[PDB]
Amino acid sequence: AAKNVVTQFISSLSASADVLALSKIEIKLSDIPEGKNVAFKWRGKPLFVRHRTQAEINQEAEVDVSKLRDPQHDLDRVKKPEWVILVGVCTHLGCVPIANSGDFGGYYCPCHGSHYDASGRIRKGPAPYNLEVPTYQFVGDDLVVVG
Amino acid sequence: APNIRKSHPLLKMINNSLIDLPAPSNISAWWNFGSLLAVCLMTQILTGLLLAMHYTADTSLAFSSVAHTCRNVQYGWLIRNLHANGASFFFICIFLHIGRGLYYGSYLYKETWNTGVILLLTLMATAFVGYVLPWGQMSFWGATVITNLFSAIPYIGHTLVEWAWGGFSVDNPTLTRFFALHFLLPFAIAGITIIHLTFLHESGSNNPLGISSDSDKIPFHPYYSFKDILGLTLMLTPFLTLALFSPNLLGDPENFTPANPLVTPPHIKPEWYFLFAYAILRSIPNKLGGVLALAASVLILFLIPFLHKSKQRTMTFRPLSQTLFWLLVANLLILTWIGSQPVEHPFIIIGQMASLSYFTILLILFPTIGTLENKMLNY
Amino acid sequence: MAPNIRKSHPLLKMINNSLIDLPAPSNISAWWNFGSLLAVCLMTQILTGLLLAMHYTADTSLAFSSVAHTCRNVQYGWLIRNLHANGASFFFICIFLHIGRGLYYGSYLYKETWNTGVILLLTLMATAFVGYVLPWGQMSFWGATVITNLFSAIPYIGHTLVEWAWGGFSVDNPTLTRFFALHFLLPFAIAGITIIHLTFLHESGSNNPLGISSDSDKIPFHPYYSFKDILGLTLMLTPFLTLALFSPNLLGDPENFTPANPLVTPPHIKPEWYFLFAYAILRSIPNKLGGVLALAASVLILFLIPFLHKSKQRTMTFRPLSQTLFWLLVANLLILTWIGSQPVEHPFIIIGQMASLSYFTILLILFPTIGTLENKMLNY
Amino acid sequence: GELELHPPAFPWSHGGPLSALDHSSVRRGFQVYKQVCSACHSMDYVAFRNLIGVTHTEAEAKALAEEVEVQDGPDENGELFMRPGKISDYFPKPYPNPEAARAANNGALPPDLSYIVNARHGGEDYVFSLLTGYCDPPAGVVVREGLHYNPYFPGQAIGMAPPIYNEILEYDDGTPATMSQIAKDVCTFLRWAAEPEHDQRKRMGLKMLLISALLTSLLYYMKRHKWSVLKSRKMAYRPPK
Amino acid sequence: GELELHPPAFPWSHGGPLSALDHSSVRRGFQVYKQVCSACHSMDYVAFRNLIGVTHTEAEAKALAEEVEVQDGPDENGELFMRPGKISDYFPKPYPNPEAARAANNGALPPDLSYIVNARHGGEDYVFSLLTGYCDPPAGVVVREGLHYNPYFPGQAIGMAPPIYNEILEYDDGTPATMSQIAKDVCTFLRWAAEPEHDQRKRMGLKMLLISALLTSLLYYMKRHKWSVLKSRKMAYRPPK
Amino acid sequence: IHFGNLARVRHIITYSLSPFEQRAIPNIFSDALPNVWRRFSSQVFKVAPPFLGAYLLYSWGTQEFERLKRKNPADYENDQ
Ligand code: HEC
Ligand code: HEC
Ligand code: HEM
Ligand code: HEM
Ligand code: HEM
Ligand code: HEM
Ligand SMILES: CO/C=C(/C(=O)OC)c1ccccc1Oc1cc(Oc2ccccc2C#N)ncn1
Ligand SMILES: CO/C=C(/C(=O)OC)c1ccccc1Oc1cc(Oc2ccccc2C#N)ncn1
Ligand SMILES: CCCCCCCCO[C@@H]1O[C@H](CO)[C@@H](O)[C@H](O)[C@H]1O
Ligand SMILES: CCCCCCCCO[C@@H]1O[C@H](CO)[C@@H](O)[C@H](O)[C@H]1O
Ligand code: FES
Repeated sequence: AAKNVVTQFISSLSASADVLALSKIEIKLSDIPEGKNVAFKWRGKPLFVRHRTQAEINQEAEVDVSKLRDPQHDLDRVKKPEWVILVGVCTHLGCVPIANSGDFGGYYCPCHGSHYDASGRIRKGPAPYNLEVPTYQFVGDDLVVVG
Repeated sequence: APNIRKSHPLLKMINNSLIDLPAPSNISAWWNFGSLLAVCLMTQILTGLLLAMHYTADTSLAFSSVAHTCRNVQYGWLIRNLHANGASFFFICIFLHIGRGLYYGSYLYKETWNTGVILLLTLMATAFVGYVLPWGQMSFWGATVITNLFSAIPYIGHTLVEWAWGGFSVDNPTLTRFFALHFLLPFAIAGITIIHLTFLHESGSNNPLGISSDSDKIPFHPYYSFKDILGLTLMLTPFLTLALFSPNLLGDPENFTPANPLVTPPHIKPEWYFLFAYAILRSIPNKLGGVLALAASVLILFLIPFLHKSKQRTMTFRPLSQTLFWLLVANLLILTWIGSQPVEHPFIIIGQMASLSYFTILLILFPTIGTLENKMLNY
Repeated sequence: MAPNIRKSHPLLKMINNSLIDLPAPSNISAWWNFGSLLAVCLMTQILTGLLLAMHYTADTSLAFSSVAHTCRNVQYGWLIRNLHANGASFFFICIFLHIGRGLYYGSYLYKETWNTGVILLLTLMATAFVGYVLPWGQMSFWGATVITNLFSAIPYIGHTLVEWAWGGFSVDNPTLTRFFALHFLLPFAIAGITIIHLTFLHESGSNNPLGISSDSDKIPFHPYYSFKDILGLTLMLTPFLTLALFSPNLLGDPENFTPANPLVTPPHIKPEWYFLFAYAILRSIPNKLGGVLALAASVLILFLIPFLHKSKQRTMTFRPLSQTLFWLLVANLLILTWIGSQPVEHPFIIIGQMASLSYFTILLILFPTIGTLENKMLNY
Repeated sequence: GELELHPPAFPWSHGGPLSALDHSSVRRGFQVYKQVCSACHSMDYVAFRNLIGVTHTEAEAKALAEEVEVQDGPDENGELFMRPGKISDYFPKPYPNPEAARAANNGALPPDLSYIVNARHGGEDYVFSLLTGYCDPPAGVVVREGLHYNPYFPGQAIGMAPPIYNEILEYDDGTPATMSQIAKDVCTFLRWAAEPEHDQRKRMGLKMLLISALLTSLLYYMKRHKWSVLKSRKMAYRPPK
Repeated sequence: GELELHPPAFPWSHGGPLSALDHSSVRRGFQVYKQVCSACHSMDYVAFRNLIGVTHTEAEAKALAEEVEVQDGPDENGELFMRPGKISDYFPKPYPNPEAARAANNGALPPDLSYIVNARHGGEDYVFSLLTGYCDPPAGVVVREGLHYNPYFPGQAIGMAPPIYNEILEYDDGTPATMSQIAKDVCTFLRWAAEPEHDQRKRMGLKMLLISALLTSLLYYMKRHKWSVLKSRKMAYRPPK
Repeated sequence: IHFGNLARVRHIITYSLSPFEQRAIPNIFSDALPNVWRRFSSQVFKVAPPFLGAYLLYSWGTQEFERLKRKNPADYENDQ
């Protein structure tokens, strides 16, 4: 009896159903065409899902893994080259980037510069790291489930 | 000292009140309610905090925050049930606790008795303000009906009331202060309870035969620790059976409707445990008299210690007092019933009779029959 | 029963044996005035706290404005708000002087009174921490975010404990509502444990500045200390009110006059002055896990003091070496406080690690060492 | 205006203390609501995700929510906009506010049904009797224009025109949509909307009772075992006399 | 990069611990806000009633509020609608939501001014310096399109074009509206909007100090009076030696 | 009961005057101040030092921080 009552009370304090209901989001890759970045709302913060062309994925390999503050090649970030999914928040002081613009064709944080490439890596600017890459995966050649 | 249960400045306290504490060998089940009341209190505070962590005191979110708690929080519905129904278990236990003391002259322990009356008044205030929080129809109207009674106090009437409301009617500033009060009072109850037991330990417990039990005392543990634990599960069964098989048996369906200041419910009546007082309230047609009669319905308890005439403590060996006692108990069921009925004939007259006999029995008959019985014992 | 009702009565008897006929050392100094100020401080926080609670709304969408409404519409809401917010600092100033006194006079040799005291301090910190979140300003939210995330660094059960505490995935509304509940609750636990604190204390009675038995010279608490303490109350209460009335925001972060915004990190996330020293120690250890432990230890260290006493004398009154070591420590803490308010950059980073390192050295190594050394210099 | 008819007690399959809801009936009752009642009645506290694992599949639920356009926003320019529903959305409100609701129902206000079976004495027995109890006013009684006679409604004049009639819809599970069949199902659904915990609550009641029976017996024996010492105790008075 | 210019300390007439606000200056400051800043800046926490007895007459306040149309509702049909302002209304928001605000200011967001002088280090000294400190960027520095150089703003590139210039408005009290006169007044006003209690708070500080001075001396004497017994006490050791 | 069980004391006499027969703050110049000075003197070199040392460290570190913010002309002497 005790074990149960204690368990129920303890769990009353963990995430409620309405909260879990927003735990993870599933995006349809079919809605996102190449050369065009799309942003969805996940956990109150912007979620970036860009369809990288075989063209952009190339600009990516041409990156000195050892010439970036947060040294990581596309290899370590994505899963399916044609797909880049980032947390739309600058690593500097929390602002939300602007896609396509910037010195490296990726994203530009209008707060203090912070330029991110097509892979979302800090290039020029105050930001320390590169836009975060949240957990996820794919389901069918048209659905991705971030979170 | 040899054993650390006596030397230590803290255990020593736990020992002299729950282990080596001298208890009468013959106390019955009516003595199980103090501990249940204590456990009852720890449980309300516990389930109360768990609910408070999801509640929002704002007229625009109260109702739904409670709904959100029941619908989304893990076991929110269970906690809400237990807290709500726990309030009744609390009162059931408290009325039996009070009864026991009236029937066995425990009130001759004046301080223990008076702190006890204070505990009851605080418990009521707590339940009253707690009831408003969900902000349903009976929540708001109950608040409205009762708080308006006091504008009837001459002079400081409208003042005291408008001060309490924090405005011109029961509104948001009332809700927020009631939440603060509802969170606060239980802690005052816990504190005063310590005093209650402190005065009690001055004398020790009274027993059913009302004679000195110094000749036969037993340690609280294991006799009463076991007796009380048993008494806990025996009561806890009907409690849970109600909260799990008939969650809304005691509640007003009117409270599943968001409060609406422009729609008076047809029957504004309290929870069962207040009905008897609500009856006495309406018995006196005249705003001021009714309020006083209401107040007195509970404050009357402070006079009991002064109306004891018997030469014997309990009513165990007093047959005339015994029936008068059960008349009283029946009197209260009648008032409870009247309180839940509309204000119409025959209920109106029955109400005034029961209200009138209520005070007669306590103020006039009990002390009178007591004296009478003294003569019949040739004393 | 007994002649006077001040001894017989089951309640007055308690009030008498602790505030009137209670035997007090005739020579206790002003450093002994902080206990009563702490008690009064507590009654005042609870009081102003309830008055503010009656107008507060724990919801991310109404918190900030409920507090503004209170300041702007409630009669003297601004005053109460000021007194409560500034009272928190008065509370900590008093507690650090209370702790200091005990360290300097070996009061900690009263182990239980000391340990319940450390518990009072921990509870007071948790209270102020969760209370700080309630207005839901920028530093409210970011402080909550920074600090609570530290624990996701605990092995295995990390992320779990944190997400449990938050009631979700980040500091959000379900965190605010439970923090309000906690903030309302803890102060009462503080009041309760305080009773225990004084109960253990009365077992021995007060220690005094010369650290020798004062049984040969004791005086009743009243009127000597009831007056000394009341005087001590107004002497402190003046700087308090002067601050709360002439410079209301001197100690507060301007960043908190801006509603919390999850998408805008303030440039300098730093605590209230009374937490700075710990924040400094936190950042001294680059490594999420080590820093958290270092942080925890910065306060838990107080539980070890009773075990590191080597001197043959109780106080430091007649221990010149220990006295300078004591003031080094105090200076050490001002430095950490200062470092805690500075950005994490050179020269502050190195200075930070030096002060954090010397902090623990002084309490764990030097104090017990110098103590022994002094025993030898007394030919003991 | 005085005198009221009280509904009878129907034998619902979820009336027993140990009897759950017939989820098949609940699923149908949802359809009734969705296709009939949801036209005027809001149900603010239920969301499509709530159906999953109760009456519908996760796919069915996701589909049901997408049939709805919800208002999201603001966008980049601070504009509101429409979007297809997610299972996290709650059942759509038929009207923006009660003023509009009344405006469209002759100043009458169809209440939210989320807690209706608990907000009314009688519960589902009441709602069922009401839905199937419409009839003509007795002699001497005149119902004002816009109101309909229902003996089960207090005052007998209700602002809701009989909402259901035979075959007013088709149960895609192949059940004969008679009027009473419909009312029966929708009421079962409403019981569920008022308290989703219902089944779990009862399952818990079973465990509570068994453990309660077990634990009380056990504790009775222990209490007795200890007291046996005083219960059987014997004493004697032996003065020097 | 980490370089920043700090404003100087101007001698505001309300800087003294015992010195109140110049209400004449506050009244003017309100005009500036109303006629200039209120175009982009919201001031959510102040209502017209707040001006009464501070800077304006009750009639003036009632007039000022009526110049505004506020959205009330819903009506009988659940419709929103306009109405003239009452003194219980708060100063009007220039935009519906921040998205719209940014939309109209090059993605920049002009913050609510209700607590600005407290939400910024430097307070009114900062706001004054900023308003009157616009100038051209020094060598080597380029301000991106849409931004204006202000040495006092962090990063020196601000999204607010210089808001005030000489005679940009006329003070109906006949004061020479030079640019610095304006900034000085609006800053004073902002001080008041952040803390209306300002004057009362200081008046209270005066009483607190006097009573504090009095009460402390008195209690010092009493403490001393009582202790005098122990302070002057003398003792001696008299063994039967 | 804590008064009467404290210590075994013998042969000590004490003399005291009512508070009304004496002055509250006597001999401020002949006794009080001198002692205040005496007390200050005896402690100053035990308390002051580490606080002075803290101050210096504070000044250095504050200035050293602002100095690192200025530009070193030796980075642009050949940027023609
Ligand atoms: C055309 C809109 C409409 C439809 C469709 C409709 N109702 Fe209603 N309903 C109303 C109105 C209007 C009222 C208000 C009656 C009153 O208060 O006079 C109402 C009231 C109610 C009430 C009882 C109110 C009370 O005070 O007892 C219930 C229960 C109810 N409806 C159930 C249903 C159910 C179940 C359905 C679908 C089977 C349904 N309604 C369909 C309009 C409708
Ligand atoms: C055209 C709209 C507009 C006008 C008119 C205007 N402002 Fe602003 N103001 C802004 C914008 C845009 C910002 C945002 C600046 C940024 O963050 O880059 C701003 C920002 C501010 C800030 C400083 C923000 C900070 O972070 O320090 C203050 C203070 C301020 N304005 C004061 C005023 C005052 C006083 C007036 C009237 C004299 C005024 N503004 C008039 C648009 C305006
Ligand atoms: C929160 C409510 C209360 C708590 C927690 C509490 C608790 C207790 C406890 C634990 C005891 C000892 C066991 C027992 O005799 O049942 C006790 C005894 C007693 N209480 Fe209470 N009590 C409460 C309210 C009251 C009230 C309302 C009254 C009467 C107005 C009262 C009157 C007494 C008296 C007189 C005794 C003596 C019992 C005897 O005759 O031996 N108590 N109470
Ligand atoms: C002496 C103990 C207590 C009593 C008698 C009591 C009684 C009540 C009552 C009568 C209600 C209304 C029940 C209903 O919803 O129908 C209520 C609600 C509530 N109580 Fe308590 N309560 C107690 C302690 C507490 C405490 C200590 C807290 C937490 C600090 C608390 C928090 C709440 C909350 C949040 C509600 C509103 C949510 C709800 O209605 O379920 N209560 N309480
Ligand atoms: C809410 C906080 C606290 C309250 C209300 C409190 C209150 C008191 C009071 C009234 C006394 C007697 C007067 C005095 O000697 O100053 C006392 C003594 C003492 N307290 Fe605390 N205290 C608190 C926190 C602490 C803390 C944090 C410590 C240390 C970790 C502590 C350690 C002691 C000790 C050891 C004594 C003995 C004093 C002596 O040497 O005679 N207390 N406290
Ligand atoms: C140990 C005593 C307490 C401490 C140390 C304390 C500390 C704090 C602190 C640091 C704040 C934030 C101040 C700010 O706005 O900057 C705060 C806010 C608050 N406290 Fe307390 N508090 C205490 C007791 C209480 C109690 C007992 C209540 C009432 C039940 C309470 C209710 C509140 C409320 C409503 C706020 C939010 C409003 C505001 O920000 O002023 N506090 N408290
Ligand atoms: C806010 O209304 C709360 C009610 C309630 O029952 O809470 C448990 C309530 C609901 C409907 C109508 C009235 C209500 O409140 C009350 C309150 C009440 O209080 C007293 C009880 C005994 C003695 C004096 C009073 C008073 N005043 N006596 C009867 N009903
Ligand atoms: C919610 O954040 C509250 C803060 C606060 O200062 O409240 C008074 C706060 C603000 C900004 C940054 C951090 C903040 O919180 C804290 C909390 C904190 O807590 C401790 C203090 C001593 C020892 C251990 C801890 C921990 N954990 N130590 C330092 N800063
Ligand atoms: C008197 C003691 C009563 C204790 C009863 C314990 C029964 C609680 O049992 C509960 O049953 C639910 C439904 O299967 C589960 O979802 C919960 O996890 C489980 O704790
Ligand atoms: C140390 C004790 C200090 C107590 C100081 C009491 C002074 C409070 O005086 C206050 O002054 C305000 C301004 O005139 C008035 O509006 C308040 O009503 C009044 O109470
Ligand atoms: S927050 Fe992105 S550059 Fe600073």
